[PDB]
Amino acid sequence: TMKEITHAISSAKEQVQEIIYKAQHNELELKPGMTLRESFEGEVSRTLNDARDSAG
Amino acid sequence: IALDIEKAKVIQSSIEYTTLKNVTSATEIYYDPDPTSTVIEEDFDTVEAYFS
Amino acid sequence: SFRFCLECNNMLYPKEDKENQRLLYSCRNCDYTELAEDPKVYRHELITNIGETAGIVDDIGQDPTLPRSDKECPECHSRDCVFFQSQQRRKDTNMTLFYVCLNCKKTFRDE
Ligand SMILES: [Zn+2]
Ligand SMILES: [Zn+2]
Repeated sequence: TMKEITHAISSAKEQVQEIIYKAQHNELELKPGMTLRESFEGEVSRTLNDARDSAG
Repeated sequence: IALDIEKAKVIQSSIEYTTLKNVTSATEIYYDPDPTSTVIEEDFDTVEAYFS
Repeated sequence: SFRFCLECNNMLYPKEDKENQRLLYSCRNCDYTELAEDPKVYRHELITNIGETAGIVDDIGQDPTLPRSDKECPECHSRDCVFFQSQQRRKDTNMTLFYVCLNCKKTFRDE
């Protein structure tokens, strides 16, 4: 189970890294009513919360 | 309208408040003594076409 | 950039000659008057981009807290570079990176 948890956390960190790259290269979709920074932060927070929930 | 996205977008555009400041990118003031011509070469073509 | 009187150092204000139909810059504490070269009396930018890339110094490569990357420099083609995001920090600022080489210090992007 520890290897599964580690793999899930690593996958989530890789996803966050990809989101960071997309935001830094203007490839990130913008949630309506929110700025680029706000959308980026919301997406990262959602990804990390899903990571913790999956590992748990 | 509730079940059609296009009409809903039309209504949304019709409701939202929009002012000149929203679309204006920059403003400038120039000195130009000839009402029938201009000093700026870039805008010269458009103004002369309008006057003709 | 606006000019000043060459003998009073005060600010020169734009003026129009009715008889000559010409734009002039005239001081108010003195009779000095100089001919205007450009017709752009006043300009106001509703959306501006200055302050985004202007924040550059020659010795930015001496900061140890700045991350170091391996992006290729268009000018020097060095293997070592330092990157940072926009210095302008408005709430709607883009997150694009500006890369500075250690030899030519040219600012460029990955776009
Ligand atoms: Zn003076
Ligand atoms: Zn170099």
